[PDB]
Amino acid sequence: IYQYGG
Amino acid sequence: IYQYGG
Amino acid sequence: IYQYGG
Amino acid sequence: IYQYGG
Amino acid sequence: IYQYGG
Amino acid sequence: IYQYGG
Amino acid sequence: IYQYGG
Amino acid sequence: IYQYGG
Amino acid sequence: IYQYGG
Amino acid sequence: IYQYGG
Amino acid sequence: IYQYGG
Amino acid sequence: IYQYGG
Amino acid sequence: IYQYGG
Amino acid sequence: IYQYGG
Amino acid sequence: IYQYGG
Amino acid sequence: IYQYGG
Amino acid sequence: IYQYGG
Amino acid sequence: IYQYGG
Repeated sequence: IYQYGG
Repeated sequence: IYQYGG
Repeated sequence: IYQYGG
Repeated sequence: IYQYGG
Repeated sequence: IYQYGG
Repeated sequence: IYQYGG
Repeated sequence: IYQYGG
Repeated sequence: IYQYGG
Repeated sequence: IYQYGG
Repeated sequence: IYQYGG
Repeated sequence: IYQYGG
Repeated sequence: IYQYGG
Repeated sequence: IYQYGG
Repeated sequence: IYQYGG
Repeated sequence: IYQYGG
Repeated sequence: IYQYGG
Repeated sequence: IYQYGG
Repeated sequence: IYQYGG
C-alpha cells in the first residue's frame, strides 16, 4: 500500500 | 495498491 | 490497483 | 485496475 | 480494467 | 475493459 | 470492451 | 466491443 | 504501508 | 488525430 | 493526438 | 498527446 | 502529454 | 507530462 | 512531470 | 517533478 | 522534486 | 527535494 497526497 | 492524489 | 487523481 | 482522473 | 477521465 | 472519457 | 468518449 | 463517441 | 501527505 | 491499432 | 496500440 | 501501448 | 506503456 | 510504465 | 515505473 | 520506481 | 525508489 | 530509497 502506497499513498501519496499533496 | 498505489494511490496518488494532488 | 493504481489510482491517480489530480 | 488502473484509474486516472484529472 | 483501465479507466481514464479528464 | 478500457474506458477513456474526456 | 473498449470505450472512448470525447 | 468497440465504441467510440465524439 | 507507505503514506506521504503534504 | 485518433489512431487505434490492435 | 490520441494513439492506442495493443 | 495521449499514448497508450499494451 | 500522457503516456502509458504496459 | 505523465508517464506510466509497467 | 510525473513518472511511474514498475 | 514526481518520480516513482519500484 | 519527489523521488521514491524501492 | 524529497528522496526515499529502500
